Amino acid sequence: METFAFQAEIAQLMSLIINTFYSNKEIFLRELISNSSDALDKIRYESLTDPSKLDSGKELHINLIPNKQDRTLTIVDTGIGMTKADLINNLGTIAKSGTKAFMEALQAGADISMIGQFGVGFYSAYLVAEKVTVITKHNDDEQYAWESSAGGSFTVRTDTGEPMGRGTKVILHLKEDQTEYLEERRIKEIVKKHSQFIGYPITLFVE
Ligand SMILES: Cc1nn(-c2ccc(C(N)=O)c(N[C@H]3CC[C@H](O)CC3)c2)c2cccc(-c3cnc4ccccc4c3)c12
Repeated sequence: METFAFQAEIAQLMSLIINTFYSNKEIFLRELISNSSDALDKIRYESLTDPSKLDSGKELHINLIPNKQDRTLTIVDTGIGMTKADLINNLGTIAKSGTKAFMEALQAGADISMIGQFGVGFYSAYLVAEKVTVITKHNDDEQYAWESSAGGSFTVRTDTGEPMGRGTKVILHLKEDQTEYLEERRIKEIVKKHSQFIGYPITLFVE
């Protein structure tokens, strides 16, 4: 496991999100599903030039998996996935400029729900989660785990869990007062409102 520090302003935004009183927290799910959809778009588009891109798995889907025992909600997709370089460097570059623009907009009166426009919708996870674990497999790299509790640092390690073939799992370790997002009716309500026209099948697992 390697440990990395966030730059000051990303750290500020993550703190803002994880701490703030904002009642409309359900928008986290729309943002993560949008990320999954974007990932699925990218691998599908690549496969149009090179069909072998799908040797690591043909199915293009999104699963939502609640676990009441672990107090986790996991968003699983079979999109393009992320390399080590994505997890440490490339997404850090995107996050830096996106954070800068979002924070400016917030100063000017924009709402937290607008976060996804700035390309940092991922951070909305911290509205409902104390810790976020990202397990990912990209065609060009090994399986990795990225993890952060939004306290100024994140970690990256090779992941020894079940091989995924290709794609991403975003595991939300939910805050104690945010367990409604484990409930079937609640998740279904949110998906219908915010994510009903996503171009990939979304399966809501139950327990
Ligand atoms: C920022 C971020 N987002 N995120 C995410 C999630 C799901 C998917 C998914 N479901 O695939 C996804 N996919 C995209 C990958 C890149 C492709 O170009 C387009 C699809 C993107 C992360 C996942 C893990 C980590 C980070 C992160 C955030 N802050 C940092 C700040 C500094 C340094 C590194 C940082 C890394 C991110």
